[PDB]
Amino acid sequence: RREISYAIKNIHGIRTGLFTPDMAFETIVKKQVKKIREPCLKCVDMVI
Amino acid sequence: RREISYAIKNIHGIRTGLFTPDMAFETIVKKQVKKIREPCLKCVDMVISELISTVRQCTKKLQQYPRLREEMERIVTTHIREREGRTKEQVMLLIDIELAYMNTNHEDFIPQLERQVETIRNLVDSYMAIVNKTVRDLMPKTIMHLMINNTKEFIFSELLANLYSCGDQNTLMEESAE
Amino acid sequence: IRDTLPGLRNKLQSQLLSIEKEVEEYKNFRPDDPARKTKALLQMVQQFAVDFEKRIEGSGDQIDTYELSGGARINRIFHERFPFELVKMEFDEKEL
Amino acid sequence: QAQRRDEMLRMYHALKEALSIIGNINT
Repeated sequence: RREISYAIKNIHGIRTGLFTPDMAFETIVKKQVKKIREPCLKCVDMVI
Repeated sequence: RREISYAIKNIHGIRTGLFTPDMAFETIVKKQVKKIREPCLKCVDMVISELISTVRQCTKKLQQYPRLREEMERIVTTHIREREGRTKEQVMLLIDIELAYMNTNHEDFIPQLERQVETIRNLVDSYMAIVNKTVRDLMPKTIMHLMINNTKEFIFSELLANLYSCGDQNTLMEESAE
Repeated sequence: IRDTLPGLRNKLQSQLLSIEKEVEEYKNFRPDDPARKTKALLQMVQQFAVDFEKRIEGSGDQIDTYELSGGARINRIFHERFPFELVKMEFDEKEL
Repeated sequence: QAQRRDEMLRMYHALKEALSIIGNINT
């Protein structure tokens, strides 16, 4: 929650008071799905 | 409505916008608060006209001496004209400042296209009212701090110097035959 | 004649104010423009890049509202009409 | 753009001359 609040507060950089920015969701999912890269490679290693 | 719809469909233009975007509101209000340049300049010129009429009206009673009412009017009116440029410049710059930030943490209250456009309009109208209030409270003050509360000080301070310094003192005060 | 002069002076001051900004980047001009060429190249490249990003990504600073206005939403109508070209073309029954 | 730029330059010089004339006439 703090991690995404900072994203809100950075992409609302100067302008103010508007609903919600979608690129906050964008950046957070891009940060969450970048660590899927380890389990998939581990499964490939297991299959090997 | 059509302009807002297109702004919504273009400012998150490549990807499905799951939140009502913001630069559209900014673009609409910025496109609407730039038509104020005409009424404010019209107000400034109208005030200039009445204030020159007042100077002529309150110099008419100086007809005791001719050739000095002419000088006095010719100096005060030239001062007012030399001040109209500055006051119009500041008038333009005030609204030009208003076109910069689009504050929304003021007392402004906090398909899918129709709902998005309705939400955008309910905010555009509010901010139009709140910028109208702020330009209505600062058009008088802007005019007078530059025009009136400065021509008054010109009258009370500098008029005497110009009148005494202009040449041919003997003819500046012509005794009228009357 | 002397009454009119203040108006002319202030109006021409406003016009010179309008032109002086353009004269700012035009203080000097030499043949073959050794550095103006590179500077203008950078300006054009930055304008093109920011306009591409504004046209497709949808950056800020006043995107036009006149038309459907650029590939971004045309590109979207492709990404969300292709799921109709998938449905339409493929079919068979009672031979399977 | 080249003709526009040169005509801007000439316009600026002409306006400078006009304001100099206003200065030397208003006196």
